[PDB]
Parts: sequence; structure tokens; C-alpha cells
Amino acid sequence: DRLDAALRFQQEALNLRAQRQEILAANIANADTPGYQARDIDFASELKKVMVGVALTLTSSHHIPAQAVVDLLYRVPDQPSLDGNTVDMDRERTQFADNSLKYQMGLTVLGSQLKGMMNVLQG
Amino acid sequence: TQRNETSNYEVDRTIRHTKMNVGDIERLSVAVVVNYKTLADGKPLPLTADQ
Repeated sequence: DRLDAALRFQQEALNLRAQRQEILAANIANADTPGYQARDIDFASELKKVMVGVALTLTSSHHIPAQAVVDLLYRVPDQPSLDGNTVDMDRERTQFADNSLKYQMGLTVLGSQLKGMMNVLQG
Repeated sequence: TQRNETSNYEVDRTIRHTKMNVGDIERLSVAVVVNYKTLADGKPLPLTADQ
């Protein structure tokens, strides 16, 4: 559908921001686990990958339709801890706040596009 | 381990429509009686098992 193509980029950006938000909050929650590595995703490359499948064929009514079913990069440690935990509070707190801001911005842009498509139709 | 398998099949199909004939035979029973054998003398000699 053409409607999907217009809203594909913002939807994928919003979903990627939510996933990275979950990853950052997991990094915050597991700050005290000894031996836990701080993981993160490269937002731009994954957004390229998602932006850049074959529903199985249903011959009749009984035939069952096809059933549907990111890469994590390690953060470079800054300070060496003794328990092997590489999670840094300041870095991930700033990243968490930034991801929240960008999620809000994506919501704003997507809502503006939908509202414009709506006022085009209203009449 | 996780295996999710979905398969759609096409099957052979045979429809047979039959209208039985009216007047067919269900059960036949037959009674046959034979005579004896009267020779030139005239004695009614019975038949044999083979015959």
C-alpha cells in the first residue's frame, strides 16, 4: 500500500527507538550484575537495514496462512571495575534521556503526518 | 530448540454419482425336477450321481 510507504520510515524509527530504549533500560537495571557487558545497537545502521516476506499461498479456505516469527554491539568500557561490570551510569543516563527525547520527536512527526493526511480528507 | 511448521496440501478427489437401475434382481431361487429313465423294457431307471 502507498500509505505504508509514506509512514514506513517514521514507524521503523519509532520501533527502533523503543527497542533501543528497552536495551538501555536493561543496561541500567543490570548495572550491579558482576560480569554483565553493556550492550547497545547502532541506530542508523539498523534503520538502514529495516528500511531496505513471502506469505505462503492459500489454495482454499481450510489451508492455513503463513505464520510469522537486530544485532547488539558491546559498549566500549571507560573505567575498569573489579567485578567485570562495564555499565557506566553517566553515559547510559544521557543516552536514555536522548532516546526518550527522540521517541517523543518521532511521535510528534508521525502524528503531524497522520493529522495532515486527515485534514486533507475532512470535508 | 523451536520448530514451527505450516503445510498446505492438495489431495486427490474422486466423486462418483450412481443411480441404480429399477428392476434389478436381488435373490433368485429355482426349482427343477427331472424324470426317470425308462429303457426299451420300460423300467423307470433313476439317473446317476454324475448326471
